[PDB]
Parts: sequence; C-alpha cells; structure tokens
Amino acid sequence: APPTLWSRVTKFGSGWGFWVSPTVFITTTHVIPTSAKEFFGEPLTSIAIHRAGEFTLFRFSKKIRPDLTGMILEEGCPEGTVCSVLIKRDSGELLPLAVRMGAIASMRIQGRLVHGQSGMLLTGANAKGMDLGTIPGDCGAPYVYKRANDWVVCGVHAAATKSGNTVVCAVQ
Amino acid sequence: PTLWSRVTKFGSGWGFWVSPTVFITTTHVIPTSAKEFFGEPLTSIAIHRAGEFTLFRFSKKIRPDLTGMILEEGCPEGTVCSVLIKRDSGELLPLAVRMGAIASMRIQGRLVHGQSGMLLTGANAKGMDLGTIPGDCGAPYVYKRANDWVVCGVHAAATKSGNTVVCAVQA
Ligand SMILES: CCc1nnc(N)s1
Repeated sequence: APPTLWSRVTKFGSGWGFWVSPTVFITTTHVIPTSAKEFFGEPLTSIAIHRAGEFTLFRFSKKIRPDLTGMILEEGCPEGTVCSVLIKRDSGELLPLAVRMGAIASMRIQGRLVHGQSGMLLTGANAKGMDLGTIPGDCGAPYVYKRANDWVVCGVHAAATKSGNTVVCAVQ
Repeated sequence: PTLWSRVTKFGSGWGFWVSPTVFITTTHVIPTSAKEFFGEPLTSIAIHRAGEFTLFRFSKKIRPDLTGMILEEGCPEGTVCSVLIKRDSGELLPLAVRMGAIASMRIQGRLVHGQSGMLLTGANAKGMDLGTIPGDCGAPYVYKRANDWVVCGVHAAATKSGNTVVCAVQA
C-alpha cells in the first residue's frame, strides 16, 4: 500500500484512526477515550461528531493534517472485493492483512454485539494469533482497496472472532 | 516471540532460521562469491542442497534467542499454508496458499521442481499486497498443526498472472 495511506494511520485511544482529509478523521467508536475533552489541540466544542454504531467520524474546524489530500470514503465495498487492513505492529512494522469482504452482518463476538461489513482473512487456514491475524489493539485500522487508478477507504476495524478468519469492518 | 523475526534478508531474496544453528533459503538467491555468512567463515558451515532448496548448518549459535522448529518435506494436499513475505518497503505480507502435488512445473518459461500451490486471493488478484514479486524468493511456507508451527519449504517461483506459486522442499 502506498506511503500516503500508512501516513494517515494514527495511534488513537486504545487503537487507531485514519485521516480521510486534512479536516476528517474516522475511527472505531469503542477505542475513543470516554473522558477526553480535547483532540489534536481542538476542544470538543470545535468538532462535529457523526456516529453510526461502531463507526465514528470527526470533522474539525481547522486543517489538522494540511500535508494530506482528501480521498474517497465509500460505505463499505461490493461483495467479493479483496481489501487490505492497514495494521501497525511492534518496531515500525506494517502488516497489510488481506481480507475478502462479504455481507452486512450482526454478530456476538467475545460477548459484545457488533454490526458492520463482514469479511474473511486470506492469511492462513485459521488467523489465530498475532503473526497471521488481528489483536484487540488493532481496532480502528482502515480497510482499503485498489481500483484501476486509485485507492478507496471503506471502513475501520471493529472486531474479530478468536480461532477464526472472520472480521467486522464498521461502515459509514 | 514471533515467526517474523526468523525471516532474514539474504542475497537477492530472504531465508528462515529453523533453529539457532539452521538456516534455509532458495538456492538461486545465494551469493555466488563469499568467504563468510553471518560472521562465520564458510569453512565451518555445512551446506546441503537439493535443487532450489538449500540448508546451512552453522558450528556456533547465530540466533541463540530462538527455539528449534519442525521442518518437513512439504505438506499434505489441501493444507492451507501461509507464505511469510517480508518486503524492503517495510511491509509484512502473510498470504494463504492451498497446497497441491509435488511436480516439475514450467513457470515463466523455466523448469522448477517443488510443491505447487494456489493463492486464496485468486486469479484476479490485483496489486503488490495480494501476490508475490521476484524479490520474495526464500520466504518460508508454514502452517499450525497440534500446538506447533511446521515449516515445509521456501518460495522458489510464481506465474506472471493467475495464482500459482512453487514451494521448494527438502530431499
Ligand atoms: C530488512 C529490514 C526489514 N525489516 N522488516 C521489513 N519489512 S524490511
């Protein structure tokens, strides 16, 4: 994945989020610190929040990331699309986990109720563990895919089954 | 602990530490002019070659941080292996491979002997992060079996289009 996509992935709360443009930041609702009253030097009064279940979008009053161009945010992706989940790991390592996307789903995972676009990891027989699959600290990482002439972002990482291949992408 | 620390840049490709003293790679990536590897003179290294599979056994512990792993001659048909691709870009790319028969295959016009496989990303796999490139040779094929990771070969070749790969094996 191009370096401009990795540069958008930002350590945030108990996981990650992703800069869509200089003023727009998306993340997984449950990684947001509940006590927080300031983000990137802006008080909550200067920020518009758009939330659908595990999807949260922040719109800032001023350019926070003026080095970036706005890119395309889709509401999920077509059934059968292969995405990469852009996960940052121990020691500046970059782990773009291949995922085939499927249906909109509601599931119970580790006792929590989750809703978004389901997918299956294409990394191994089972993705149990940190070498082939996801860990809790990966939530908020972006789902991206390559088209003929550009890259699209279509959601953020919300949940994964243990001893499985199944993931849930939260979508706008 | 991580399998990824075992994947090491080597020659024109990569190799894999099975144990503190044993290193496996693809024959064609090995430098053809050398007097030492990893600070050890070639005079104290044992080299075992079988076509595109090479194993080095060192006289001293190069990676004393590691435990010894299971090394087998390929795996049963229909096993879904993972090829652990390390990239100079800074990416780690684990890809699922459904394994087939051992054969002599024509790949981009050359004969390659090893275990066939097909990527689950499929034939219309579209980009650097869904398939292999020539610099990836020597990346290990692994799978989990009964509590243990098994290494069953090293990346030797791949088709230009479609989804075929070849794992070089021992013996
Ligand atoms: C050879 C140095 C590297 N470490 N991790 C990578 N992906 S390249």
